[PDB]
Amino acid sequence: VRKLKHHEQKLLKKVDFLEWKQDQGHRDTQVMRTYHIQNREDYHKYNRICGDIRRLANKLSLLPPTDPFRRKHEQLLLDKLYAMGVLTTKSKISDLENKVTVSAICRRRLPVIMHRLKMAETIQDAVKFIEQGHVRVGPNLINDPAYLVTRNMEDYVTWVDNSKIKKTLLRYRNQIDDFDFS
Amino acid sequence: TRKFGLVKRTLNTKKDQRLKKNQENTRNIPQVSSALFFQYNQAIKPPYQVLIDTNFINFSIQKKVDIVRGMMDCLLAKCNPLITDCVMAELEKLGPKYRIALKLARDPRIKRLSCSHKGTYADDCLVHRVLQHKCYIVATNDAGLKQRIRKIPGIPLMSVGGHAYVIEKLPDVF
Amino acid sequence: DDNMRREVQRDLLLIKHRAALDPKRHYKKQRWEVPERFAIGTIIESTILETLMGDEASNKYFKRKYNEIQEKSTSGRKAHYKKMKEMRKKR
Amino acid sequence: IKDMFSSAMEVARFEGAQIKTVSGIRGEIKRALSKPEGHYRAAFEDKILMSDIVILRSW
Amino acid sequence: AKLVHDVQKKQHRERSQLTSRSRYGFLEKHKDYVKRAQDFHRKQSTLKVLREKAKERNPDEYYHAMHSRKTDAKGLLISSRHGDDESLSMDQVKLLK
Amino acid sequence: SRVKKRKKYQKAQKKLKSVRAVYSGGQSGVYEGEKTGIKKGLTRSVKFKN
Amino acid sequence: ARGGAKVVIEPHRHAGVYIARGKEDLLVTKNMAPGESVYGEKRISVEEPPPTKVEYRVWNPFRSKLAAGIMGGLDELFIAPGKKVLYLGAASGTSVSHVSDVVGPEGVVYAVEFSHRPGRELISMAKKRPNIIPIIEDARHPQKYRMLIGMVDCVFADVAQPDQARIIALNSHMFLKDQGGVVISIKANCIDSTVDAETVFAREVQKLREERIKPLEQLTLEPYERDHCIVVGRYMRSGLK
Amino acid sequence: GLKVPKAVQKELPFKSQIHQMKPQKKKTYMAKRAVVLGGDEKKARSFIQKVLTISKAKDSKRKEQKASQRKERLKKLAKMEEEKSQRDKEKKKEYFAQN
Amino acid sequence: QNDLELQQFLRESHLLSAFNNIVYQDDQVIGKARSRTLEMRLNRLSRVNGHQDKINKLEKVPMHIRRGMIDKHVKRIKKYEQEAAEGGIVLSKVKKGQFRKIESTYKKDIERRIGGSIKARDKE
RNA sequence: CAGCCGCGGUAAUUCCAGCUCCAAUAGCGUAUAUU
Ligand SMILES: [Zn+2]
Repeated sequence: VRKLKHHEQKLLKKVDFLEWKQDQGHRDTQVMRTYHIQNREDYHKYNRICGDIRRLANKLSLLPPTDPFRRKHEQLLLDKLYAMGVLTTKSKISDLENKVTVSAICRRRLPVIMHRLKMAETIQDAVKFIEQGHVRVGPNLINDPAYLVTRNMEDYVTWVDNSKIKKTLLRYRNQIDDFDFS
Repeated sequence: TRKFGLVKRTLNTKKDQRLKKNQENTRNIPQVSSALFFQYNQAIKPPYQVLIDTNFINFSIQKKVDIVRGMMDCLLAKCNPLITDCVMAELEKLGPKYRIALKLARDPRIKRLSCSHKGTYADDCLVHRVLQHKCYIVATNDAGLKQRIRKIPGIPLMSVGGHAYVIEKLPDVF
Repeated sequence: DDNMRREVQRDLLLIKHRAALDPKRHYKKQRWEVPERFAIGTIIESTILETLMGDEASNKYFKRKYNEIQEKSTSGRKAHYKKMKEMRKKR
Repeated sequence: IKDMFSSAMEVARFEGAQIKTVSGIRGEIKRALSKPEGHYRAAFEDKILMSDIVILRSW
Repeated sequence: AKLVHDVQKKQHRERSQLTSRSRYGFLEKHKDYVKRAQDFHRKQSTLKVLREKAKERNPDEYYHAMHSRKTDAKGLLISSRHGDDESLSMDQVKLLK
Repeated sequence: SRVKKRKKYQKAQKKLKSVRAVYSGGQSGVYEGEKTGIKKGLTRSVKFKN
Repeated sequence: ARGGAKVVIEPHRHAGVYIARGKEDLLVTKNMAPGESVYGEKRISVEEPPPTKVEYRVWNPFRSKLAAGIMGGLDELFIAPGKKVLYLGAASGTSVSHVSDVVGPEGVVYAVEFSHRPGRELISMAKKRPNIIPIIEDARHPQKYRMLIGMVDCVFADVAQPDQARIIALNSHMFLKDQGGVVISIKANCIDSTVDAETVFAREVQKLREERIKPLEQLTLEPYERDHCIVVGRYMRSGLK
Repeated sequence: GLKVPKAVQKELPFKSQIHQMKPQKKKTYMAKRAVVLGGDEKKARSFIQKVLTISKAKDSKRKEQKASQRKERLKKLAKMEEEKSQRDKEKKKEYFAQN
Repeated sequence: QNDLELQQFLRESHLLSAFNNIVYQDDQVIGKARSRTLEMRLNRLSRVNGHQDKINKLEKVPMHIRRGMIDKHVKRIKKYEQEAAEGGIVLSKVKKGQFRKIESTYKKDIERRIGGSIKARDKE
């Protein structure tokens, strides 16, 4: 579309082919670009899970404050989300509405975990290294980039053995032992 | 062979020029006037030229001070009172309660002065005249315009106080 | 060309740094950079480096100021440290 | 520290005293050294220098 | 100085190192001690940061520049003096000779 | 007091030259140039606003 | 700056103007006719590639009000290479030669001068500089040379008369294009010796606004000149507002 | 200068590793080959070095003097800010008594 | 008047009536009644030391939508007052500019969108 | 926060050289009242 003239813009104020109100600012596309999300529906599945969390938090808030049921369930939810890694802290109840985002879940995906662990320089590099078969979480090889890492499961995200990446880093430090297969 | 990390091409709202927000995307230090000493305007001399503001006329009428005669008594010198187009337009917008002020502004001893700006805002118009040329004396009783003229160096300020006009920042008036 | 900039690059330094050529002459604050296009001319009624080295009083001033800067730069350093530590060994 | 005192008995009367450096570094007399007699051990809040002078203020 | 005599503001002169202690050098004061102590504290703070980084290093980190960089037998990084190569081909060597 | 007024006037006359450009008469000798240089990026013209 | 001294010539922000850098900076223009001096000014010879000699001329700000303005820091000089300039008040043509140098071979300078004896010098200079057209005629009556001048890009006015505002208006209404530039040199003593210079400049600017020239910028030519002003403005025939 | 221990240097992360060149012991062919002019070129090298040294020293001197001046006038403006703030504090209480 | 829970119950008697369809105590009240009563108490506490512009700011609504909502609400208020005047029924006095609070106001939560009065006419 | 008080020394010591700057000037401050 060419640039509208002045008299045309007044008659065509609402016209926009690229930004619609139902797009919600292309927040989904922004988040997928930040965390290299490949599947299109991943943001919306994550958003539905966040919506369940926020709906439950709203109901617990509408419960009376000095309710043992309310306090127990809010602490249960805070502990569960913190253990998964979605919540950075357990201090505030209000984080169950303010700090539950899609990006918070996407920061627990495997390439973001590797990039934070300095295993890969970019999230896209981490994605490619995952699909190329270099990454194991424990004994198990993970070639799915969408795999979500728990706080406990962070400690076993490591390079697979016989990896050219692992041999390269050992050879850089001059600590490569070929008996160990490197 | 296929590339790795394949993603679907979508709209990059940060960097697409078709969007309006991305579509939107020498040094000048003015010289100090040669009419001025450090705070003293030395080029100014009679006959002075007095840019009148609307409330100056209104307070002149309330205190029954003649405009030309009162200015001549205040300055002890001949003066040229100038009313700009925006000042006369403000007096005309003031309505039917101020037709006496309108007529006393229409008095032919007051010389008119054309304006080539949009809208009718006497404060910015007079301040722009002042910031350009140092030959004017600003007559006003508005507090904000008084503060602006006091911040501008080398510009005399006239006001209606009590029985007659009072001058300020003109060293010649003794 | 690159060769032209190589052969005139000192003349373009004595103009970039002309504020340190005469103690009595002072200039306006200009962060002059070598332009992408220029030319070398001669005034009609020897380069600047050759004239400045031919002037002898300027050479004396440059040498004196350089020696003062050398004193300021070397004061308190390794030579001072060794002389201070040698004063202890001497007794 | 040396030259402040002449014997370990003199040190032992003044043990626990505030001392300070001409630089301004504060310290404490801690114990009397066995040999030689007038010397003592002191603890300061920072490392001091061999150019320093230790002073004890009395009246 | 509203109510201070100019004799109240006299200069108190600095004392020097003793002539028996002149072998040790200059007598420090608070102004010299502050420089010495500030220098030590800056050095110790950056050394603490470096020790913390060395402790919290991940063995499994990978960089593409690991292919370029080399480590000597002592375990330290080799930094080329001239490299930004070092070796000349025979074709270059013949022309230069 | 006259001497102090004299030296105050000399100080103010020296300061005014640093504040703004001051007419000192026309050139008498041949044109040597600008002894302080020429700036092409600096504009001293006071600009009209509306 | 003496003979044989080396300088570095670099372009100015204004097109067609250059700076010679050395121990002392110079404003220079490229000589249309190399090997001649109009008024005994210093000239700079640059060898440029066979190499052909190219010569530049020093623009004296004490001698030329346009050079005084450029050195004092004007923002917009409408005089540019390739443009048609109407010079009013040409006189002997000292600044006219530099205007010719700035507009270059593609440009045209219509230099209007009234007196015949400086007009002889202007005609003689027009031989060496083919882009200068001498108009030996009163600038107060522009209807006489309307067959000679057609549709200039800029109007420069160096004339010192009490009615220079009417002179500029009469020439701009005929020959100046819409959205064109007007550069005016104002001498307060020649306009009105009674009132002060600030009053004179204010009245002249207001007269331009009446005659539909919008003043863009204002400059006083110190230390080169006393009570001299340059007004640069745009001829907005449609409307100043 | 700061001396980092070689154990810490050995264990530093990849981004944080220190680049420390070694001195060269042997003359290289390029070092033997390199041609160094003399006479007027040597005098030009001396002249340029002295000029650049004086330029850098003068710039450093001017920056230090400007730093002292701005520190003093910043202290003056701090005092002016405190007195203006106190006056406005008094004025606000004096106004709100009327309103 | 110094007593608190009595004045609070009197002030919030309309919200409890609207949403409890007593459970006035804070340890019993649940749901929308709890949310709106907490909002009322917090707004009342913030009113005295908060600047009114930053305290009460309406939800953003398009002009035609908000004007239509105000017109329909004013029709409801005028109808209610007209029937309570025909069948002679005493009503609480309301200020000249402010809207009258009714059951539709409390249920619909219209006060957030249209405000207590018209600020422009109040300023004029 | 302050500092005429330091360790010796009063013919004893030549030291921020008498620390720098501002304004009025044979005049120039303070207190209280008052426009
Ligand atoms: Zn106006």
